[PDB]
Amino acid sequence: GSDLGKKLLEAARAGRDDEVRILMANGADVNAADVVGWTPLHLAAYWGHLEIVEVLLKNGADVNAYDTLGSTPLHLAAHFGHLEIVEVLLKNGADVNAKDDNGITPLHLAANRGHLEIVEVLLKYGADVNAQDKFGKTAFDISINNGNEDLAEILQ
Amino acid sequence: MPNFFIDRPIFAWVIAIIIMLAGGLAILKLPVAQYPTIAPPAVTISASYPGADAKTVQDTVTQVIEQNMNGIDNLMYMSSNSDSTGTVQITLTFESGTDADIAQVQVQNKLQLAMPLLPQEVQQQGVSVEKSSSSFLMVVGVINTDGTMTQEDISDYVAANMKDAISRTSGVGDVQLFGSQYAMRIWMNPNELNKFQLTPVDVITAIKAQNAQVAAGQLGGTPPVKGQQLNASIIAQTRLTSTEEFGKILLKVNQDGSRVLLRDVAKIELGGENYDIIAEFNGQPASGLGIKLATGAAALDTAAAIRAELAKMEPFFPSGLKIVYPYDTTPFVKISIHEVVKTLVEAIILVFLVMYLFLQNFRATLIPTIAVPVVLLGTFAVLAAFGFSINTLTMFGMVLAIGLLVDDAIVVVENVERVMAEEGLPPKEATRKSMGQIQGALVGIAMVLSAVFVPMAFFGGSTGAIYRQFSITIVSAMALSVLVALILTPALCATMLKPIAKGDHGEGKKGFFGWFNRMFEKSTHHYTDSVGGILRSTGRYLVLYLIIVVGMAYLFVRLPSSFLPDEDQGVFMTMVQLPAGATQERTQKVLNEVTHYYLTKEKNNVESVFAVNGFGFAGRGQNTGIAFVSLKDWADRPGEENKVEAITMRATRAFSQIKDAMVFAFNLPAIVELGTATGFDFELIDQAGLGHEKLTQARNQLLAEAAKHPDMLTSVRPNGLEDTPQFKIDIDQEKAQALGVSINDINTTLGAAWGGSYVNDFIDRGRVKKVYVMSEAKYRMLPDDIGDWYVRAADGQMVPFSAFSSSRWEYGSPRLERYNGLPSMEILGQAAPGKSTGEAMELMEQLASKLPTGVGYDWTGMSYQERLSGNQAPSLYAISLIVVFLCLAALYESWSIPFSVMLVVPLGVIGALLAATFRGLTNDVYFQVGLLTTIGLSAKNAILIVEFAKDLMDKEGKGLIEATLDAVRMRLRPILMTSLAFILGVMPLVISTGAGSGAQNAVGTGVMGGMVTATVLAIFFVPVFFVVVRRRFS
Amino acid sequence: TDADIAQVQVQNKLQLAMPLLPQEVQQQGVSVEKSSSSFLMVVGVINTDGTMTQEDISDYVAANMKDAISRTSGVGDVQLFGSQYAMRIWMNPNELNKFQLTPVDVITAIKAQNAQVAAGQLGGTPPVKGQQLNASIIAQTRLT
Amino acid sequence: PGADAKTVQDTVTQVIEQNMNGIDNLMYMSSNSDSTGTVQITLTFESGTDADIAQVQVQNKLQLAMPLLPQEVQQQGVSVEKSSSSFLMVVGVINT
Amino acid sequence: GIKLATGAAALDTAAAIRAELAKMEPFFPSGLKIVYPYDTTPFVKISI
Amino acid sequence: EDTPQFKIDIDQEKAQALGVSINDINTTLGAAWGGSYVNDFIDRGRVK
Amino acid sequence: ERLSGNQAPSLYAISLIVVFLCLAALYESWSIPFSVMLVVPLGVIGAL
Amino acid sequence: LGTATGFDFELIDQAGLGHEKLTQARNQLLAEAAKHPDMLTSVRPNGL
Ligand SMILES: CCCCCCCCCCCCCCCCCCCC(=O)O[C@H](COC(=O)CCCCCCCCCCCCCC)COP(=O)(O)OCCN
Ligand SMILES: CCCCCCCCCCCCCCCCCCCC(=O)O[C@H](COC(=O)CCCCCCCCCCCCCC)COP(=O)(O)OCCN
Ligand SMILES: CC(=O)O[C@H]1C[C@@]2(C)[C@@H](C[C@@H](O)[C@H]3[C@@]4(C)CC[C@@H](O)[C@@H](C)[C@@H]4CC[C@@]32C)/C1=C(\CCC=C(C)C)C(=O)O
Ligand SMILES: CCCCCCCCCCCCO[C@@H]1O[C@H](CO)[C@@H](O[C@H]2O[C@H](CO)[C@@H](O)[C@H](O)[C@H]2O)[C@H](O)[C@H]1O
Ligand SMILES: CCCCCCCCCCCCO[C@@H]1O[C@H](CO)[C@@H](O[C@H]2O[C@H](CO)[C@@H](O)[C@H](O)[C@H]2O)[C@H](O)[C@H]1O
Ligand SMILES: CCCCCCCCCCCCO[C@@H]1O[C@H](CO)[C@@H](O[C@H]2O[C@H](CO)[C@@H](O)[C@H](O)[C@H]2O)[C@H](O)[C@H]1O
Ligand SMILES: CCCCCCCCCCCCO[C@@H]1O[C@H](CO)[C@@H](O[C@H]2O[C@H](CO)[C@@H](O)[C@H](O)[C@H]2O)[C@H](O)[C@H]1O
Ligand SMILES: CCCCCCCCCCCCO[C@@H]1O[C@H](CO)[C@@H](O[C@H]2O[C@H](CO)[C@@H](O)[C@H](O)[C@H]2O)[C@H](O)[C@H]1O
Ligand SMILES: CCCCCCCCCC(=O)OC[C@H](CO)OC(=O)CCCCCCCCC
Ligand SMILES: CCCCCCCCCC[N+](C)(C)[O-]
Ligand SMILES: CCCCCCCCCC[N+](C)(C)[O-]
Ligand SMILES: CCCCCCCCCCCC
Ligand SMILES: CCCCCCCCCC
Ligand SMILES: CCCCCCCC
Ligand SMILES: CCCCCCCC
Ligand SMILES: [Cl-]
Repeated sequence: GSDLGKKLLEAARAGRDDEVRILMANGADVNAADVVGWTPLHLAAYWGHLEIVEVLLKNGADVNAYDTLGSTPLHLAAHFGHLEIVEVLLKNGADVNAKDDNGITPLHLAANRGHLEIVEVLLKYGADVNAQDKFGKTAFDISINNGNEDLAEILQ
Repeated sequence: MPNFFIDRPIFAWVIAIIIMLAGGLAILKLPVAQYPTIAPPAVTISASYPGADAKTVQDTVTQVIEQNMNGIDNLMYMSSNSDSTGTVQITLTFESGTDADIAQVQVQNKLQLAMPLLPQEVQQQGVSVEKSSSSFLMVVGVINTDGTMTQEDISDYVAANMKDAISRTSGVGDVQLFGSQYAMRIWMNPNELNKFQLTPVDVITAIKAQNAQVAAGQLGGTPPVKGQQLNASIIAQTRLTSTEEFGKILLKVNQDGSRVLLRDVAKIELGGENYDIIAEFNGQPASGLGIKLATGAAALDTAAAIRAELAKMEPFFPSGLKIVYPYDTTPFVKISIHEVVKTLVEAIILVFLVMYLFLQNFRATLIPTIAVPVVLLGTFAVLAAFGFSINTLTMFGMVLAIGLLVDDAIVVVENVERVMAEEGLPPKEATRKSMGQIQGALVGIAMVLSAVFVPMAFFGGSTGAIYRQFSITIVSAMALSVLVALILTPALCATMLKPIAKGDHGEGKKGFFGWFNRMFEKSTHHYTDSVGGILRSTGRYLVLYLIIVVGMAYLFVRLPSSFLPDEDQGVFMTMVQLPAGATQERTQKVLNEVTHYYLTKEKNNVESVFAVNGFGFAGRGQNTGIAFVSLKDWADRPGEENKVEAITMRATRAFSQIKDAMVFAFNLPAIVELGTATGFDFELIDQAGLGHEKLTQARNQLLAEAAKHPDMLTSVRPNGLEDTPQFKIDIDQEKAQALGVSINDINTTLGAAWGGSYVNDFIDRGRVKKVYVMSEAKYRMLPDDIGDWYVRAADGQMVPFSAFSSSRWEYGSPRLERYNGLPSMEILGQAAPGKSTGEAMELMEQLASKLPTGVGYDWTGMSYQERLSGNQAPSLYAISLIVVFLCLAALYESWSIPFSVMLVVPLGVIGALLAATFRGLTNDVYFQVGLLTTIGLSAKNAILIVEFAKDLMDKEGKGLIEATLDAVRMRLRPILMTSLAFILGVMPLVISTGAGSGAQNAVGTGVMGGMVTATVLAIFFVPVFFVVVRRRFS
Repeated sequence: TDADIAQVQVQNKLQLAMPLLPQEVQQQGVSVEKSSSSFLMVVGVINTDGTMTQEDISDYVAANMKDAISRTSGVGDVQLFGSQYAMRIWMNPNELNKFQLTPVDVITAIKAQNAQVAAGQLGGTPPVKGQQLNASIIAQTRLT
Repeated sequence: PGADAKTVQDTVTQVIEQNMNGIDNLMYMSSNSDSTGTVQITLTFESGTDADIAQVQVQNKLQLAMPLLPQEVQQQGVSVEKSSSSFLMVVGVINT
Repeated sequence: GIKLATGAAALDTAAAIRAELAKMEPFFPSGLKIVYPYDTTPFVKISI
Repeated sequence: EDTPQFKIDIDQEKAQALGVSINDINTTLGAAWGGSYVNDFIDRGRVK
Repeated sequence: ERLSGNQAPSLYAISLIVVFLCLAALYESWSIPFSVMLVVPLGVIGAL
Repeated sequence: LGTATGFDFELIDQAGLGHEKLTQARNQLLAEAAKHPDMLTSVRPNGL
């Protein structure tokens, strides 16, 4: 859309903290998005850049912004094992039970890549362990099929 | 040997005749090209996996081929790309001097044995192994002006009617179609398919069954029943030939009785094989033919033959079809040759005038006018013998040698004319004494100049191949000139020159020539008095010399170096680069603005714009394209403001306004075959299975570190593409098995519809062409369309993709690079202004050693070539000086006197550096070879001065100063005669503004400037060198 | 005899025989080499910290060293003293019989579910007018 | 296998022939396509041509065409080798 | 086990193998080490 | 000289109606009239 | 056969000139060559 | 070159006798070779 919006999308992805800091000062659109519907918070959460996640939230970024397939920044952070960002997003009011268009929660994704710390954090902030995707599959169902014993203990 | 041919002038004439015919024959049947083979032999393996992402192609094709490239001889390195257009390119670069044909068959043989390990779809498409020798003679564009034909329609016409006849034309080695011949396109509709309970699997099964070649047999075939009257072949089913026939393909018979045909579930048309590229010529649909010379062919003859064949194709073209010539090297080569032939003829005319001005009889002026052509013709015979071509490098090699050729002719005749005047001897005896004074020196000069030029041929790689063109041309011309100077010119001098009575210096003559003789005789006495004064105060001139040597050393460092000067070639190109994820239509809108600018704002200059949507050099994709701007003739574009230099800078400035598109114009490099060749070429390598993302992070770390040293490194960036959003879709195996849907039906349905599928071949108007099934655009655009595709289960129920699939956005590479079998990322960049590329490389190596564990690096291309060419440099420079010294030591029978000659070198080089710096030029190859011919001719002048001085001391028992003053007095006229002719000879090259003037300027200015100082300084400094050296030793 | 031409002539004939060979023999890769019978040198590789087994070292050499030595000019043939790793599915017939399955079912499943699928693109050419999205479609990829 | 001269010529002979452009020292190229499905394309080269390099250049050019051929033609194999037209001798064998 | 290609230079190919091995050593896992338990080339160098 | 050819036209619609696959038709016609190479066998030590 | 007959004129031409120039160089003459080369037809007519 | 005094002999099946018959023929040749220690030494098969 806007000129600085594109530059914030690029800078958030690349993790250029000092450029984001300047763009926040010059009123760059925190709710600018890709063709796929990824905000700078999505890109920062995906590529694991912690500083920028915190900065964007202070500048009134939508913590529960969803892409064209219904995925929130918490989905990306929980899926790609960014524990610090998962905690930060949850403190700024991230929907822990948010479903994408497939009914896949951040818990499902975290369980699938087997991130033990992140599953516990999501559960602490009240993650629905019994939540099913479009195939009726829980995080527990993912853990037994993946053969993760340590994970299967926590989700019972 | 001169004494032999003075008594035998007929023998001398025969040798001249044999040299003339041998050379004349060579000029008829020598190959003519713009440039010779310079780049080392490289073989390129190429393949297409239709509808494949970069990773799929890499992990099923690229790695399997790379793993099998063993037991191939003389491989330097191997690099590959795997991209999201379903394409892989593996380039194997070989040692210089490798047989390219042997290299190609060895690569192709290892691929053949690897073919069974590749996917069916890739085996079916085929894997092309070809010599990566990209050097087009011309690009013939074919367009449609009356809007009746699409680009696909034009491409197919050119394939069927034009391409093969051009391939068969004389001197045409390779022909490349810019587009595809027709393909039978089945454009499937998922709504129509679901209504009749069908899938792409059913369409592919039906097309294979009903478009095929069925083998039958024979009536009355052997072994027969004895008494059989007839033997005939049985013809069964053969391939389909029409869109109508593909329309009538039966998919199923319904229970009610009605038939479901292929035309009921798909639009059927002849289209292109792929729609990645949209070629347009001034907004109109276009195709074309990229044509290359066959080895040993003539550029001018071939180009004429191509036009003659296109001419007799004119009458059969459909209405609106036209031929155009957006790129043609032949006009440029046509001028390159003519402008050199003009210099060689003018140079002979100038010698005639200068020879007449001083010697003032027509009989003397003929002797060089004969001898120089005889040597130049002879040179062509020796080029032909060494298997060389007539090209830009070999041609300017002769122009740089014309100073050395002219001197050999002048020196010999002048010295006979002098000896006749001073001692009163008749021509035959005077020639015999004259040759006695210089024959030893001329043979000495031949050895010295060989030592200067021959080592230049032994540089390795691309740069060494360019230097070898000048080396063999100059050494050959110079060597023949000496053979001719000892055989022919003596003979001519002894039989053609008129006697001169003792003391007759033409002072008694009247008019202009009388005035000139008395003027020049004064100036000679002024000169000898002046040297007398210089030889009293030698100490001062050694201090003035060290200022010249320091002045040289400064300019040598301050003057920025290049390879070859950019030329107004009549063409240039504009790169259009939209952001990653941008569509074909968005790119077309930018190219249309670019095409509009050039035909509007540069309507006087620009003839045509060839807009190509979907092909950038950085990588293929919808978000990139290039416009190839063809200009009007050099004559119609007057002044520097209407050249490629000026238009480039205006276009770049103009297009910098455009948002959401990086657009800029730039001129073609002199040798397109060699590439750009400036700065360095770095390869960052994953040596420990880190993966794409960890190599990305390591690359970004190296790029960020490079940006912190702008004093050393400038424009340090990746050559590759960046990760893009890609649509990850997960097929649920459990759900598929539950509903009774096979994975092979799911993956075929997804691939065939969304990616396309090459089914089999059909025959269109007696020409075999491919059949593709693919979804009609409407139903393969967005994630929502995935749900509209149905797959039949075992029980006969139709299941949508939504039932057994989930999808999400994630990032992946649209172009995966590899170097020597390991994953890599190519980084380009150049040394910052003032620093050398050697320093830049040394820093990049240091920065690289502080990257994460398991990340290695290597140098490729120009950097691989330059890093091993730099190793040779010092040893070749050393051998040259050592051999020059040893040749002069043998000539003079002295270990010290050599230094008197060898001290002349800086006197030529200073004026060359002043002229180059003043005119705003570079230290390029033309300048560098120009320095050697300047140093050679100044060294030659110095050798004859020292020879005459030493012989007067040795034979006539004269004093040091007496002999030196007498020597330089005798050598003043011939030095000034050669210098006057040769400086006027290269004057047009200096001022030249027209086509190929960048090369002519690079040649002339470094010679004219070098010759003005080499002449003016040497006539005063050489006597100083001789006296100071002779005093210091013995 | 020019061994380059001898190799070219032998392989031209082998290529007529190639398609008549069993599919299993083709898929192991047939090799044509022009080398001495005798070894120039043996390059051994050990682990001084005993952190890697015989199998681990052989895989490292096969996957990180061999191919570059094999491509080096003058190297006619390279014998790995050991084996590169493969994914070993070690079948149990007691448990196969239990679920009414055979090695044929195992092989079919590995082909179905260890696949690298070419799935085309969103907004692929030729596109509809006014298309803004262009992205690769990633379906199944090789197991790791 | 099983194809008539006309089908074989259109699908194999022309496909190969149109890829045989710009081979060094090529004097002329004769070829025939017949009812048994056989193609023979003889390229004759200038006197003093290295027959081994000729073979190599022809093989390299053919393998560009190879995948454009029908897959039954590919599965039979395509031989590129030096040829001669005349019989040196006929060795006869009989039972007595 | 490395065998010379037909007609290949023994010492020059051995030098090239050692150069290519030298490029790999820096990126070895901990403990891994090249040893030369059989080489016919050192005899050629010392005897010459 | 040009030879007479016996052109057989298989009606696939009529074949599908009677419930016979065109693969079985093609192989029957081909095998019977032209002959069909199935596989190799061993004749006294030699593959034929 | 076509080639053999096309190139013969050139072969005779260059052969005569080479024999001429070789005689001129050997005997330091133009008159001894011209005197000799006039004999060629006396021989050629006998062959024909 | 060889092993100074060594020889490399090939026993050929010329008439499709088969492996067993060629094995018997080999054993017959090895038996007879053993009964001339004065002339032949270490005559053994290279095979398995
Ligand atoms: C691997 C590359 C090899 C390249 C080789 C190049 C081709 C070489 C061809 C072979 C030529 C060899 C000739 C040898 C014969 C000369 C020695 C005999 C001299 C002799 O007794 O004859 C007298 C000439 O002697 C004299 O007075 C001396 C004159 C000698 C004449 C030599 C003629 C050679 C002509 C060849 C053509 C030119 C080729 C280019 C170099 C006749 O004397 P007279 O009293 O009858 O006449 C008036 C004399 N003033
Ligand atoms: C396949 C197609 C290819 C076709 C190519 C054709 C190439 C051309 C062939 C070669 C041509 C030969 C030309 C010879 C010209 C000779 C002129 C006759 C002069 C003459 O008879 O006088 C002589 C004296 O000459 C003297 O005193 C000598 C003075 C020096 C001679 C000057 C003239 C030479 C000019 C040559 C230039 C030719 C350029 C052609 C490219 C007498 O001799 P004598 O024996 O009676 O005297 C002995 C007395 N005691
Ligand atoms: C008179 C003049 O100007 O030079 C003309 C004259 C020219 C130098 C010709 C090129 C070439 O045949 C020359 C050779 C060596 C050709 C072979 C022999 O038969 C020679 C006896 C002949 C003498 C001069 C000639 C006939 C010229 C050219 C080059 C032609 C090519 C282009 C692309 C313009 C030229 O015009 O530039
Ligand atoms: C005597 C003065 C000194 C000599 C200086 C020579 C200048 C440099 C010459 C450069 C080469 C000229 O270019 C050369 O001649 C002509 C160009 O139309 C072409 O000539 C071509 O066509 C003519 C047509 O009659 C044929 O006779 C000839 O067999 C054929 O090769 C050559 O293919 C080309 O290679
Ligand atoms: C003292 C004067 C100098 C006399 C030198 C006499 C040497 C003359 C050459 C002798 C014959 C051998 O040299 C022969 O020359 C012809 C052209 O003339 C070359 O002819 C060929 O050159 C190149 C390279 O091969 C081919 O691409 C081209 O198709 C063809 O013209 C031959 O490649 C070469 O073998
Ligand atoms: C000035 C711009 C041009 C620069 C390019 C030319 C550089 C080379 C200089 C050549 C001209 C030298 O000119 C020449 O110099 C010498 C001394 O140096 C003079 O010699 C005179 O002065 C010297 C002083 O030491 C006396 O020893 C000598 O007896 C006397 O005659 C000559 O009378 C003069 O003609
Ligand atoms: C009368 C005329 C005589 C002309 C003489 C012409 C001779 C020129 C050819 C010989 C030089 C070419 O051979 C050259 O050898 C040197 C070493 O000796 C090599 O140089 C190599 O070894 C030297 C050792 O001194 C190293 O410092 C250098 O890093 C390395 O590149 C070059 O790679 C090679 O190009
Ligand atoms: C004692 C020292 C003297 C040494 C002198 C040596 C001279 C050698 C001369 C070699 C001339 C080159 O030989 C060259 O061959 C070719 C054949 O391919 C001939 O080519 C000729 O025949 C073909 C027939 O197809 C014609 O199409 C062509 O137009 C015609 O010119 C040339 O006419 C001839 O000039
Ligand atoms: C009379 C003595 C002359 C010796 C100098 C010539 C040395 C040439 C060596 C050589 O082959 O180099 C080729 C090279 C191309 O890469 O040519 C060049 O780059 C020109 C080098 C400049 C001249 C050298 C002297 C500098 C001032 C002292
Ligand atoms: C191989 C080096 C040759 C150097 C050049 C020799 C010239 C010799 C001329 C001098 N002379 C013999 C007349 O005294
Ligand atoms: C007149 C001297 C001819 C020298 C020709 C070049 C010699 C081969 C060197 C090739 N190369 C530099 C690649 O090693
Ligand atoms: C390789 C260079 C050789 C140079 C030889 C110079 C020897 C000079 C000695 C003279 C002593 C008077
Ligand atoms: C290369 C060293 C120069 C030596 C000069 C010797 C002069 C002769 C001795 C008096
Ligand atoms: C003193 C005799 C010289 C002979 C030279 C011959 C050159 C072809
Ligand atoms: C005062 C300097 C005079 C030099 C004149 C020489 C001209 C060649
Ligand atoms: Cl006169």
